[PDB]
Amino acid sequence: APVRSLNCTLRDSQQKSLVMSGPYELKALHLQGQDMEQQVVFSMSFVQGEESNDKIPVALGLKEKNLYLSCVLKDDKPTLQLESVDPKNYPKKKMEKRFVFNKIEINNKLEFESAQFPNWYISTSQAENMPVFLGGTKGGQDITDFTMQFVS
Ligand SMILES: Cn1ccc(C(=O)NC[C@@H]2CCCO2)n1
Repeated sequence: APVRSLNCTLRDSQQKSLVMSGPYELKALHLQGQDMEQQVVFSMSFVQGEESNDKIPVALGLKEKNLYLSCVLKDDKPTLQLESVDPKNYPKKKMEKRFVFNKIEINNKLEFESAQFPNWYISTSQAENMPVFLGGTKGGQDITDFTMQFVS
């Protein structure tokens, strides 16, 4: 039938929120109070792909926008971008692989592994107001763990 989706926000494990600074830019910063209205709301779709008890394939679109997180090669490294799509055709159950993330439950948080690029994860920096990016380890100094808030 039709792909199922949920509206949500994400916070990294240092409790930074995500905000849209540009058509193709997401940043992470500490936020509280009225300024939380600035956070990005995602539509998380539950898409086709390999699934296990703790690992579920999803796509992450911006709520009511034809923009999705996707993973592509840039300068011979997996990179994260926002990509526009035809709004008549998305979301769909069979999302192209570059749009798919394995949502992994680990230690009461979530990680988002690229389905296209194994062991590359949606990441944030510890510094304030830096771009979200794809980080090719869950060990060192990038933040790869998140919590989800489910939104009306
Ligand atoms: C205009 N600008 C400067 C830096 C960036 C950037 O890194 N964009 C990518 C991130 C990953 C997902 C969307 O934003 N864009």
